[PDB]
Amino acid sequence: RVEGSFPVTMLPGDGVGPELMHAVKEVFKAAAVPVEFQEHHLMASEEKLEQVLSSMKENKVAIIGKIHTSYDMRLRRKLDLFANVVHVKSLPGYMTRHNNLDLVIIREQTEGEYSSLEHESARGVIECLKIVTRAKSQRIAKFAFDYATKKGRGKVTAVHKANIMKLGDGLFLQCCEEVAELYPKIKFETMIIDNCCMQLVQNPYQFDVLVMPNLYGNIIDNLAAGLVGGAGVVPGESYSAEYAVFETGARHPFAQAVGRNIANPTAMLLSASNMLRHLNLEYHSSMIADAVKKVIKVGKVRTSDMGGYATCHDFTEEICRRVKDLDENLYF
Amino acid sequence: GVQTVTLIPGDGIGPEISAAVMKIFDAAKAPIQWEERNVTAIQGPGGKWMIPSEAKESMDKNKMGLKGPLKTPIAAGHPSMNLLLRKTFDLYANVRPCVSIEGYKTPYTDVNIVTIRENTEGEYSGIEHVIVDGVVQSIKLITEGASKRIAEFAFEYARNNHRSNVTAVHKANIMRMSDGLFLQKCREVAESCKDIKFNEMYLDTVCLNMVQDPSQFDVLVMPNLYGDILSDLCAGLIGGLGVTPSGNIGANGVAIFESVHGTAPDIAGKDMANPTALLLSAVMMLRHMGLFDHAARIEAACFATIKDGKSLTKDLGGNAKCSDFTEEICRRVKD
Amino acid sequence: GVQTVTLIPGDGIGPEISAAVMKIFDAAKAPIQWEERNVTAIQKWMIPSEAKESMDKNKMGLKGPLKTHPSMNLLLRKTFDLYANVRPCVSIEGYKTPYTDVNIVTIRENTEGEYSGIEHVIVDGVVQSIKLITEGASKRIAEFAFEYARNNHRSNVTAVHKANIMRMSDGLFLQKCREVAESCKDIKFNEMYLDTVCLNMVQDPSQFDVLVMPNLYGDILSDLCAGLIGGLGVTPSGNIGANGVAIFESVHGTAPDIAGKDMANPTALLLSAVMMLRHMGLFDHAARIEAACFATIKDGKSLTKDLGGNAKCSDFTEEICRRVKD
Amino acid sequence: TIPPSAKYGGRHTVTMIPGDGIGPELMLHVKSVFRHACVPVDFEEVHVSSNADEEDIRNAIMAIRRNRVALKGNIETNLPPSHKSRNNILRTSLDLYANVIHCKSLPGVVTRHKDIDILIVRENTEGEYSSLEHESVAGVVESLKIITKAKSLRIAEYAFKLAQESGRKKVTAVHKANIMKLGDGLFLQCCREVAARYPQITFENMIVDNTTMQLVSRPQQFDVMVMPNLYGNIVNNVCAGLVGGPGLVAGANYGHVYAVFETATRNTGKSIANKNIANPTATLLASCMMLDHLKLHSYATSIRKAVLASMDNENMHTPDIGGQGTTSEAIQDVIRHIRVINGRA
Repeated sequence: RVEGSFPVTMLPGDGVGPELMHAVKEVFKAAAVPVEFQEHHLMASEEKLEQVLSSMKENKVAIIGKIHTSYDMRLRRKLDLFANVVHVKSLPGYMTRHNNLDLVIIREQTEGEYSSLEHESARGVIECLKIVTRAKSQRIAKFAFDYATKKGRGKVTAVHKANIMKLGDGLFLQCCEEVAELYPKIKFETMIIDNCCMQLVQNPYQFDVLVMPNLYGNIIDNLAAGLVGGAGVVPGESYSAEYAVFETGARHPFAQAVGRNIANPTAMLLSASNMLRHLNLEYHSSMIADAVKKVIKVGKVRTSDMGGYATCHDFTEEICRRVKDLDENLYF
Repeated sequence: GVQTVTLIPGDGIGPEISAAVMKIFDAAKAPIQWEERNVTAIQGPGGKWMIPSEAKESMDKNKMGLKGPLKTPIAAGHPSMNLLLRKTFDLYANVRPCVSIEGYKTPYTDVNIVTIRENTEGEYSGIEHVIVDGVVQSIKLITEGASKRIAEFAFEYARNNHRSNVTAVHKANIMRMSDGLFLQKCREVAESCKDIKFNEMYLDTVCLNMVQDPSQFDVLVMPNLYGDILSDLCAGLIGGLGVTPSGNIGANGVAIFESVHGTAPDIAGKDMANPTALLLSAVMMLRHMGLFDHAARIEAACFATIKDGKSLTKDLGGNAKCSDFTEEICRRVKD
Repeated sequence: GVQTVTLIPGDGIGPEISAAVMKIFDAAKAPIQWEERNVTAIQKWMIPSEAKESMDKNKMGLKGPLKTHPSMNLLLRKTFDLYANVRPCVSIEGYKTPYTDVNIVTIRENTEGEYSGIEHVIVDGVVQSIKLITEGASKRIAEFAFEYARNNHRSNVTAVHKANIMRMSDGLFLQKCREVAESCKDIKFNEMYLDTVCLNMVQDPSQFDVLVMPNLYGDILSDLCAGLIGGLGVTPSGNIGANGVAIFESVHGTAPDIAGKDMANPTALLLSAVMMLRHMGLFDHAARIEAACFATIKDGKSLTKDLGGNAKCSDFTEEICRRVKD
Repeated sequence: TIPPSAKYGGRHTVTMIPGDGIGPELMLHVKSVFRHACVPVDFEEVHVSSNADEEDIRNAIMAIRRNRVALKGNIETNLPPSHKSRNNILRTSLDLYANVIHCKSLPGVVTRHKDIDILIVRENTEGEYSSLEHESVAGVVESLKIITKAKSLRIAEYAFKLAQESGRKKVTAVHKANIMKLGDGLFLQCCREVAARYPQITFENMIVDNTTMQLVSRPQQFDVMVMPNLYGNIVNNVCAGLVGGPGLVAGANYGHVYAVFETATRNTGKSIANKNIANPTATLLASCMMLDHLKLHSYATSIRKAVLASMDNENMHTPDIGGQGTTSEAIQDVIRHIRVINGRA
């Protein structure tokens, strides 16, 4: 039914990335998916950055491994990746302090921290200059509510610090409340970021969708990804107007992860499966998942960080086995 | 030394809880004279508001002032009283500790970390404005002066309070200049006291790991750009914002030890308001007036009033009253 | 013995008028040897150390035009801390401009304001300029202007400001100007709005003595005076600084139109240097090199392109040189 | 949309802020010449002088919304906080974006230069009025000013439209784009972006440092001038000086629907208040512009022709232009030169 294969640009990245990419490749071959990766890596002559863009204009999806290293930043600018989505959802076999959590964190990522011209006035005096606007608050408020309906979510919570930021965070929640009208099927609520962090640890089950501006987003992604199982189980994706890049969810997992074959690949394989559902290859997205979610419940194979001692190379290779005709999926 | 310590009433729930502490402080009869006051924003002559000037004295004579709640200053767009007290006495540090209450069952069971937040500037020097329709701009600043100063304090709090190592928390990727400076002033104070191990972690890195395994930290020093996020996040780990204490240390030795409740008058006056904070907020304040022996008693009675399992408050999985709690401690400080 | 003084002829008519001053300066019989240099940009962008060396020992200086990555002049303020910009506008005795009896000195902050600025685009179509003004730089340029006033036998010192608009910045520059003036009660000190100064200046510039001003509006007030005497050709200069250095200069541009062509006027660089004697202490050769030039023009014998006539870089120059020996 | 101007029955109502200093007296006089000239205009006097509260200036601003035109004396400021300036709050919050200033030299008033006649369109809503100042650390005062593309267009749009409507030929953009390259450069291009749309009007530019020098030596070389709201007010004040003083030059803040007419200087003359030596020509000429704005040209011409006549009398020159007559005499002259019969000319 699929003549040829959809081209997906892949930047493997620096460090445990390629090793994680290789895991995506092997689980893809095994899986009989019609997708072709092409990779351009990533400081001397950054011709690659336009070499990458060209590819990106041609394919308009990607898989990244987080260039450990303005490199990453200038790429996202050129692509105008304005929305970031992290899916914090507990795997069933992998027990944590917060189980059966299903949350999704949409954070703005064009403005806020990611602008903020900084300069010096006096020796010993540094100054930060963050910008919040309505253009980009409206944009991410629209995304959230569109997503919240496309995925069947019932609640959007806008996270803010309008206590201290009188105007700027004030401005944001106006656009959220403006946009929230269009979707009356969707419960809207706001919450303070200090309060929300504490609520996220106590009763995290109270949220559906969280949409927040940039400062507070980089923090809640990791805070949430902890509840669910850690930095190697949580996937994410970022959205341009026309683009889409898929990747790992937790941003700064470890100061150094050095040592081959120990990193867990559940993040990329689940990111990657989510990637397929974007390419509307819905059945392979639903089987790469079902395999990964069912090697976890079987508990035999687990990675150092998840419990057991099994390596990357053997945690991968047990997934293929489970995709490779050993899956049921006969429920219609 | 029979010391006097000013005591702001606390609006809303403040009365029930402030006098609850007093009455529990009667039980071990600590040498504390409660020179009552209040700090309801008053408007000063030169234009900018000023505090009640008997408090500005009572606490410039006495040095430890124990606070309570603060009526939300939503009356008009005017200075917030909390902001006045911090600026007046120049309390440049806010120290909130987090210990796992052994009675209270919560998923995180082995938590003993302290979050020192620098309380001079950063977020608290907030200047947002407008540049065109729907284009707000914020201006925050971090100064080398008060960076080192909280880097200094923070090691001192480890030594003084017998704390193995120290973690500076930051975002030296996103904002290299503002935090690199704040790191730098910590790195210099690291060499000063090499009996205390010093690491650096990202704000993100911390959050991810403290929610999985919070045991690994114990003191965290962090500028004010982030605010109470990291500290309020931990509060959840030990469970509740009403069992966690806070205290603003200040220059010239002045210091206000406070709770971090709100002003919800709902059960306020229903003789059912949990005062477990301002009590532990003052157990700190005794420990800051050398009263180690007068406080370790107040505390273990409160920890084993909760570990008890009947004489609780309704805010902590029970049904009873602040009156039953205060007295169960009162009988157990006498052993 | 002699006096050794760095020197940097520049672009355009620069090396031409420069050595055309060496000619008339020595034609006065004047004790100064010119340990010449040439500044250009090398990279951290710094200028040549052949000059920078010499003048740390040579101390004073002299200058001429330039052009323009970080421009030439900017590296001289920054690296020698040339923190004040003295500029006397006294009107020539022969050259007929309607404002006859101008006599004004316009000291100016050379360290802050625009020269600390940072243009940076906020959103598309929205530029934003950050400037800063500090306490210390004000008290320092404030102090300077009374020292100058005391030394050179000045009577008034008016802070110029615009605390209508910049209430906070100019209101602090005013604070520190007063502090200084309450330690020097020999000098009459008043403050005037920048609006009003241009209103009065063009109306009767004779009431103006020494003018001290921050650098926020900078150059415009000083050039306006120059308009009064006759142009940038006859306007002197000077950039007193921290180390003890003090680079004198001429304010006109590259002058590419008649680069060689022997067509230029040096009265700038000359009177830029007659100021250098007075800084250096040679008052006696000063009044000679000076009064020789005001008479050179008063007579009306010759007048270059700026003043109108036909004389060249050489025709005027030697025409003064012989007058100086008299 | 907005309610109509307060003109019913051939008479307009305009707001009058008498303001501080000599503002009260000169304003009275305007009425006296107005009533005598039989002008369809009545003055809804609004007070704007109490300090530290916006009860005062919120009121005048509403007034001007009501009637769409006003005439002001000059509010003085010297609350004393960093704050904002009452006069500029009008200008900013009525979007009076186009300060204009006409600088013909007077024939009666002889000064150093003759034959001047400049127009000085100037941005009236950002730049300086945009400043945000804060004391981050003691001794360190930083100031943020904004120059945008929108507002830089319309003043350039206005400067040419006016220059064509007036049948003038040159237009000079004054800037200091050299020193501040990004922001003044933005402005300058927007002038270029319009000087194309009007090719018959000569276009030009000049550095402001140079402008002030060319002004005080050979200023007859300027037609129209358009400049950002910057450079303090050197350009508006050097010409006020040239043509004879602040008592003569009279400016006008136009907006899209609103307008406020005033002296070109921001002076209050508290030195000579209630002394009958305050020169009335500036203020009188102001109100003449206000009449042309209400489309009552005939009456504008009449009063103006009379205001220039009085200025030919050396006897009617007040102490600011060297004479010894008084405001009252001066006003007598101008009234002697408006001769109306059955309400005409």
